[PDB]
Amino acid sequence: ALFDRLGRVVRANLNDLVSKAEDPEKVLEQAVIDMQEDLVQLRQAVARTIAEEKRTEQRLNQDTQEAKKWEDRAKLALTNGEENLAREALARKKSLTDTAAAYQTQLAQQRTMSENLRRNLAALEAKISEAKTKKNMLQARAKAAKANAELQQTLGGLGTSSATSAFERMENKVLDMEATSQAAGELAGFGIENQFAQLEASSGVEDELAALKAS
Amino acid sequence: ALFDRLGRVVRANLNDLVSKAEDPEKVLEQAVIDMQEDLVQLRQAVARTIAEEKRTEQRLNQDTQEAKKWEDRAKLALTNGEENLAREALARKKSLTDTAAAYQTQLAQQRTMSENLRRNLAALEAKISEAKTKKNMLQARAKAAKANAELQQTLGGLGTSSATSAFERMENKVLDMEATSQAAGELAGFGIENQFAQLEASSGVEDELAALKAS
Amino acid sequence: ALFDRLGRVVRANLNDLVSKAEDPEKVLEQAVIDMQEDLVQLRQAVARTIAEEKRTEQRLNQDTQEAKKWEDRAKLALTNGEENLAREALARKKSLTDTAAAYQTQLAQQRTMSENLRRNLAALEAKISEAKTKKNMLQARAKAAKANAELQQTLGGLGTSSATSAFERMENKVLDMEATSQAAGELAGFGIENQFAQLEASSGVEDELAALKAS
Amino acid sequence: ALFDRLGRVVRANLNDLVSKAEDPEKVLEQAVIDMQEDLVQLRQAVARTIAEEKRTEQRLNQDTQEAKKWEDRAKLALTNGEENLAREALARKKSLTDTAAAYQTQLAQQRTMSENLRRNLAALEAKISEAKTKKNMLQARAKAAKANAELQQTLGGLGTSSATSAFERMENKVLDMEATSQAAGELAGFGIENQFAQLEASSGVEDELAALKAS
Amino acid sequence: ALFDRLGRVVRANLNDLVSKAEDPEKVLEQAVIDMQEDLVQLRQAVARTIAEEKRTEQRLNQDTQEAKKWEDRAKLALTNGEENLAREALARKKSLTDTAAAYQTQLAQQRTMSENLRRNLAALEAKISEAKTKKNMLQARAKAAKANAELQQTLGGLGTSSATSAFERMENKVLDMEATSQAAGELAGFGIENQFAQLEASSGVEDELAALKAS
Amino acid sequence: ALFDRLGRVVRANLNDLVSKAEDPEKVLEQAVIDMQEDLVQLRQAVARTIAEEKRTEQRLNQDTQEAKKWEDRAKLALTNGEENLAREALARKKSLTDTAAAYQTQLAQQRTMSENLRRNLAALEAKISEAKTKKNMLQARAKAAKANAELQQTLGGLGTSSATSAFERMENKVLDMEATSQAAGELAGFGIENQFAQLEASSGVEDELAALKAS
Repeated sequence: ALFDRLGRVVRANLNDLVSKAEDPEKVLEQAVIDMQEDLVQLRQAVARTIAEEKRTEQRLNQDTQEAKKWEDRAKLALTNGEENLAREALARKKSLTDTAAAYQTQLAQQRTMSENLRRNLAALEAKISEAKTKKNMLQARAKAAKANAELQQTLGGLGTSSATSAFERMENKVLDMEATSQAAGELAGFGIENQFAQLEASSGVEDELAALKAS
Repeated sequence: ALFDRLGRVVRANLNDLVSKAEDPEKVLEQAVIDMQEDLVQLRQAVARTIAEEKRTEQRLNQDTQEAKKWEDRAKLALTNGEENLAREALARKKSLTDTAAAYQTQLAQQRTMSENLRRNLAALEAKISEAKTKKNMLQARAKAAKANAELQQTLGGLGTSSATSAFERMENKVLDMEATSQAAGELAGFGIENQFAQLEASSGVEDELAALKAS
Repeated sequence: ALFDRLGRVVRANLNDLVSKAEDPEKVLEQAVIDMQEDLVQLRQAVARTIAEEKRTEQRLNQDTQEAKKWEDRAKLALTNGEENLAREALARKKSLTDTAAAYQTQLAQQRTMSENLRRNLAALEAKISEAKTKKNMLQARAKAAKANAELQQTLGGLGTSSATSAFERMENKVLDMEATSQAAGELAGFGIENQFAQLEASSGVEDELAALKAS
Repeated sequence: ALFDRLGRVVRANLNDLVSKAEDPEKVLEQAVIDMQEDLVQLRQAVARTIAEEKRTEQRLNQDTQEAKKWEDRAKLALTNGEENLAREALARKKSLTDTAAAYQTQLAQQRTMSENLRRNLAALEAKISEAKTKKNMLQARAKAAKANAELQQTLGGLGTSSATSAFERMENKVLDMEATSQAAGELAGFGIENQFAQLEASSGVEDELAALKAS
Repeated sequence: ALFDRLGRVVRANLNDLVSKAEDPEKVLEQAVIDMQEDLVQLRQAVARTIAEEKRTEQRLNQDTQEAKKWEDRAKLALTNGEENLAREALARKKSLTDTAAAYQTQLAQQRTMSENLRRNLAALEAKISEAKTKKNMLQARAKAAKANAELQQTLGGLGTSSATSAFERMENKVLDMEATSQAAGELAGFGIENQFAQLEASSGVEDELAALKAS
Repeated sequence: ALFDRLGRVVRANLNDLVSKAEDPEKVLEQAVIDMQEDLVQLRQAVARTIAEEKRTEQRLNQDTQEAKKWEDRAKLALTNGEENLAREALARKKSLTDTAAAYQTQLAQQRTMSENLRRNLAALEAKISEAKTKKNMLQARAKAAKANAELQQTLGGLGTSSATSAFERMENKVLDMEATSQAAGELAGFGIENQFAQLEASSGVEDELAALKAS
């Protein structure tokens, strides 16, 4: 349906605006806080399982302690003489003794669930801890991305160095053109040729001075 | 008949709505209260049986005590002299004595019913008590079911951790792509090749410094 | 019937709200006040049984005292001379004497009920007194539960100590990173290598000073 | 019923507010005033029993004094001569004499009730008096509880002494750090080593002065 | 029917407007979210199949454990002496043992369905994962399409470079036309011909200077 | 009948309006969607045929498994001793065995229908797939028809180029007519003939200059 495609495109445009606003390193801190809240909720469920194991433990010890009570009352009645009453007390002692087995098995059963949820806690603890160390390395990688952007700004500064160097190269071309214009006027008037003829006569006089030193 | 099948389907749909609304642990408390009301009604029936046994007991003792009365009146009349009157009193004593046997047998008969209903009370007491202990273990099992649902929420939190980790992985891919773009521009301009030639000349100078330390 | 299951579920939801509002230690005081009202009602029933025993006692003494009256009137009539009147007075004395036995047996019968209800009072007194001592220990156990919740708050304070220690660890990492950046710039400029060469020359001068002390 | 549990919880919350407002020593004075009002009401009941004993006493003496009147009238009529009238007066004297016995027994009967209520008064007097002495010791114990709270305030003053001593210890650490900084600069400039060489030369001069005294 | 052709043409025009609004890369993210919702619904159906396998497993173990109960009761009755009761208990043990086979076969039957749906889950997992990797390559291809559009903009910039170069070529044609107009006026006045005659006389003077250097 | 010819002409006029509104490429997408709905309906009929084949398969296996049951019961009765009962069980085993053949033949019969409808599905799958590829080529052909209409617009642009070129040709004819009017006035005044006589005298002077260079 075309309305479902338009709703998916609007949700994708909203997600693209969310990614454009995403903040470096702050998202990792928010993930660590969210993992801490999840660990507190998991610890509450583990605590409720441990409380069930403690309830069954208390009931077990209650059963044992009450069976000893019936056992003592049976001996009291036996010493008095009412033997049938002692047999009745022992009969109730048997009921308590047998119920001890059911609560014992239930207790060992709850130990398996306790260990299961404890293993889940341990693995999720590993997950949160690797989140911690991953953030440690990921903050170093995010700083390295900012340093790579600084290296790109140093390369981009080549455009500004080309503007300053091009302005200096234009001023140097104007100075060299003024010097060339003085040399072109001095050559075109014959003055450079007269100076070359005078330099040849000065070289002839230097050769005559070398011969005068040689003789 | 099709109307009986529609009535059974409507009652099954009503039962499915009742199961959807069922509350954890509260149903076990309502069962313990219903077992207490049933035990009070059973105790009232047992009390009526015990009252029948007490009525017959009183009638038995009445018969014995009245027979002693006739026995004494017979001796009074004997000492006076009216022997026939004493024989009449003894004749009534015989009637009372014989009725004692019928009420004695009826009393021992009612003892069997008393013991029957008492055994029923004892067994139903065992039933209610195992209901109590069963609720004790069943509340621990219901808490373990809530803790299993918490472990499923910790596994389901993997989808939210994949959304946070995927947002971090997209930001890391954008930073690594900016660094790769700076390295691709630096290589494509020949600057990475000029830096590799300068690093080879720096390694040659380090080998010359090692030879200068060696000589 | 589905309406009976909905009524039991609504009553269980009301009981769960009552347990959520339950107040520590105040419920034990309300139980002690309710046991005091029940003991006052039981004491009123015991007092009515003791009053029945006192009524029969008064009737017994009345019978004895009246029999003595008839005995004296018989002697008065005997001394006067109307012997038949004295025999009549003695005849009534016999009736009173015999009724004394019936009221005597009834009195000893009421003593058994008095002792029965008195034993019930004694046992329920034991029950209320163990309620008192149980509250004494139970207030100590409720304070120990509040202290266990304080120990859980001291362990939960580890999250706040991790926030303060993590802020200090981030400030220490920033200071150590600034020191490392100064050391990396000093090494990369060759200044750390020049300082290591000067430290080797200072160690050579210290060895020359040790040789100059040795000679 | 859930409304009875909510009423008991509201009454327990009201009792907890009453205990929070409880005032030391003033409650013992209010108990002494309440015991004085109860003793005044008990004394009024004892006074009504003593007034019943006084009424019977007056009736007894009235009977005796009236019997003497009839006895005198009998002698008057005897001396006159109407012997039958004297016998009639003596006949009434007998009626009064016999009624004296009934009121005598009733008086001795009321003495038993007087002594019973008097014993109750004595025991409740012991109760109020032990309340008095108990308050005497209990005011000493309440003052000892206030003195124990003062000893807890003296121990709690250790936190304020740690704040003052910690401020002094920080100022002493700043002064010792300034002295250490002067000693570290004096050692690092070689001045402490020059002073140690001068102290060795001063010890050599002291040994030369000891040899110059020895020779 | 012509109304069905008009409805198909209107739906095709609506689809063409939907394709014109289609957004690059956002549709792949919406497909990954839709595959995650479908995987959650498939996982719920697989979980219901696994719960059916667990129900049958519990019933199987229940049957075994109950058969052991009947086996023990048979030995109790045998040791007591009621042999027929023991044979009855063994008769019920046989019923439980045989039902174990039916639930065993049903359990192994449900394992086949569990594996079937698990294989479907695995294959659809492969489908979603190839969707993930396909999006990875498809985002690279979409960026390459944007870069191809940038290369088309660089070629289209040839029209703007032709406008700037054509304006410079018109200014250069105007300057060259002004120079040509000065040369055409200088030639048409005979001044270029007089300068060519003077350049021929200057070449004759240069040849005379070369002969004067040669002699 | 003339009313049937008028109804056919009205339906043909409605079809001509439908063809005038026909949209390029969108009709091929609507045909692909209509082929998908037809394939879903055909797949539902094929699924009902496969379910009939599965029903017969289950009945076949039921027959085999039940025949084994009767075979075992026959051996039980044989070992017990009731031989006639075993022969009866084998008699029922024969009935089940023979019914197996009828359901076997019916199953192989339904396989032929399954294969027939499966072949129809395969061929219609070929039809829909060639519809897909035909649309692939047909979208390329529809784009080529739009490009042919663009080539017709480029040829039709020759009319607009003739309007611009005709306006330029009229301006060029007006400029050439103004130049011709200046030349016609200059010729008609004799000035062109005087300039031709002066050009002949200038050619005579150029021939005299060539003779002066030749001598």
